[PDB]
Amino acid sequence: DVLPPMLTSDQKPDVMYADIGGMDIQKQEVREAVELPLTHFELYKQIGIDPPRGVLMYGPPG
Amino acid sequence: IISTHLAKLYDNLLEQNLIRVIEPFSRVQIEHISSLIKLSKADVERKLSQMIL
Amino acid sequence: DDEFEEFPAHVWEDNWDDDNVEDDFSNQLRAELEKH
Amino acid sequence: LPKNPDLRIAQLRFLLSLPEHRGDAAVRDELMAAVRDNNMAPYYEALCKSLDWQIDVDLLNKMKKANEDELKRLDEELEDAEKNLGESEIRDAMMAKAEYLCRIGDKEGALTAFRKTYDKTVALGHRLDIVFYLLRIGLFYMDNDLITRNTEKAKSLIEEGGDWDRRNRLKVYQGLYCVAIRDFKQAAELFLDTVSTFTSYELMDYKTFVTYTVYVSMIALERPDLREKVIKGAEILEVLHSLPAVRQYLFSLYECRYSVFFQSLAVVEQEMKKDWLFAPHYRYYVREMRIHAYSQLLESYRSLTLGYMAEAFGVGVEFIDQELSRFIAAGRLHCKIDKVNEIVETNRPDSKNWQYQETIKKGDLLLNRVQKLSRVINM
Amino acid sequence: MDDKALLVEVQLLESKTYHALSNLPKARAALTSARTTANAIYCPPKLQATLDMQSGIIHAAEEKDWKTAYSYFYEAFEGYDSIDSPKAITSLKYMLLCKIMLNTP
Amino acid sequence: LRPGRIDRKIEFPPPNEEARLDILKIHSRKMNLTRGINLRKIAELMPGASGAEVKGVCTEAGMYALRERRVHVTQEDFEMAVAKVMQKDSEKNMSIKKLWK
Repeated sequence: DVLPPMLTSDQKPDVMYADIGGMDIQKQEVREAVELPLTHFELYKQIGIDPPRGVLMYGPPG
Repeated sequence: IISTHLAKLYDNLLEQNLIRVIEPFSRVQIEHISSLIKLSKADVERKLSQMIL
Repeated sequence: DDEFEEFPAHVWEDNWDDDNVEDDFSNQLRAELEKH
Repeated sequence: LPKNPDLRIAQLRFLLSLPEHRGDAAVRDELMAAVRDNNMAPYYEALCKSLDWQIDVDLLNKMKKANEDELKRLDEELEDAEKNLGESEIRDAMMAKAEYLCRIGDKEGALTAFRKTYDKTVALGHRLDIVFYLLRIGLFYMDNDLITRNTEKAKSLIEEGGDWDRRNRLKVYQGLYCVAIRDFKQAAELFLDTVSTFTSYELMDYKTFVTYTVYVSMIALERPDLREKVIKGAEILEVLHSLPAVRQYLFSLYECRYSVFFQSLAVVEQEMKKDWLFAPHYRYYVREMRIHAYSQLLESYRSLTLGYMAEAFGVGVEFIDQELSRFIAAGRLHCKIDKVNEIVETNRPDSKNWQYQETIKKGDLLLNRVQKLSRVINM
Repeated sequence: MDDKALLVEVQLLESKTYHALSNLPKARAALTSARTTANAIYCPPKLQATLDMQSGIIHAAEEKDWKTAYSYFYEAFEGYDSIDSPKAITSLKYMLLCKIMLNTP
Repeated sequence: LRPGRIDRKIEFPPPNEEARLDILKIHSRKMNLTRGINLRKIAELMPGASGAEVKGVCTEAGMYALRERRVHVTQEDFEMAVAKVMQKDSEKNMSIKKLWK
């Protein structure tokens, strides 16, 4: 037999895009970097690009 | 701008009204839906056709 | 296998409609509006 | 890219050829104006012979002399390059020779010169330029064989390492050829994939291109795709502001305003008959758009009173009866008329029933093929 | 050349014309260019409020993010109220329109 | 680093001129470039930029193209990509900067 075998990403989050206000630019950039490569990768093939895996956010303390 | 947005709002409100009104209904006389939503038979007929298409 | 010798011998995928009409839909509609 | 030649020349010639516009004073004046301006001596001779025109020697002689002199200087320069310069200029001289041959319209000379230049050349860009000139000559003279041949040629060259500007230009060329050969599905696909990137202003104006995209899209696209890609389309809706008669035609069908749809369909018919690339397609376009309209109306009904449907379509009862009979007979529509009490029932097939019929048909085809295979190989 | 304020003016005029022609993606591109050029120079109250109003119109039309549309419309309204400008009633109308289309009348 | 265990020590200098052009071509082949994109000009506009910067420049031009429902990258798009990638943050503390004459 091969038993199909965790630590993080099982306490399903709650906050939502309706909850976050403003920062449309930040949402756009984080989304294009994080989600679309996972939902519409055809858009990226068409341009012929490597999706930007890895982004960094600046900002004051909060 | 406001004209276009309000026309779309009218369309969506009419769609919601028709759906709720006709939910408790199998076969229905169109005059009845006209009576319930307070519009003209012709307009409700055209909107229903658009919904089905 | 054997050629049956005993028997002597556009690029548009057309499918009929090559009828004879009073134009397709111009004079017909003109007369239609005229009589309505 | 240059205009070798103005396909408006072909438009003018075909518009004159059409019997309704043979006696078009304007059309004739503009055609001869272009002919004199660009000095197409063989083409003018062909026009005269074909259309039975009274030749004007006083200017035809000067036109022949100018053509002869220009060709002589061209080929003299070509010989000078051959005897003095390398390929990098011999090729250019030959290119100029072929360009003048096409601009004067000597079909055989132009084809020979371009073939020789292609044989000589090695650079991909200029190979594609020559192939494009050949495609456009083929389009000019509606020589399906030549157009298709250079079409696979150009696909091969671009696949062998090409660039996106020439990809778009080839796409527009393929679209015009598809409109010629009545393959409106591919025509719509290509046109809508290269409407945001119209760069080929030599073939037609951008207004004309957007009109053609709208027409082919309406005849070849389903309602979902039409909404997504032609009514919600940035450019295809931007130009429709300048084009008022086509915006109405498209939006009539989409909004399900049908009387305006037939008005605009008559408009489009009389436009496309005069057109030169759609001329042997107007009967089919009109008929198929009529079928699209009727099917659209009946897609949301089960028993549509003939009088109401006539009122919606802005016609009578007799006209609707005649044309529905014709289309049901042809098998395009799904509707059966009842003339005693004038009512048009709709016998659309359910999902299961349609799937059954498709299974029967496709399985019949596969059964025929396998039956042939088995009967052949078993014995 | 000079007069980057006039650069922003011309860019917003082009965006308004684009949206009028109904090419929303290209109108948005023009707006983003105008805003990037405005975040390098001094924006008088009039130009800042005009940029905000055009941003509100574009977001209202295209993205369906009527909350941000209302935000920009209100910035435009406040700017026009401060300037005592004729076209503040239009901004307030758009504000109310956003509050309606959000289904929060 | 003794020349008994690591015999040779190759260096990878930040791509110089027209080496930046080579990298631009390599990472722009699978792309949609218009007739009138001057990868050379992009190279000059990018001084002293590592190959990572070249990749990022191509990628950001592509993402800019992705933004406006467009499948074409243009010269100005490459310029904006260069600006967005080669962000040279500089300390604004004029005093700390003038400490040294």
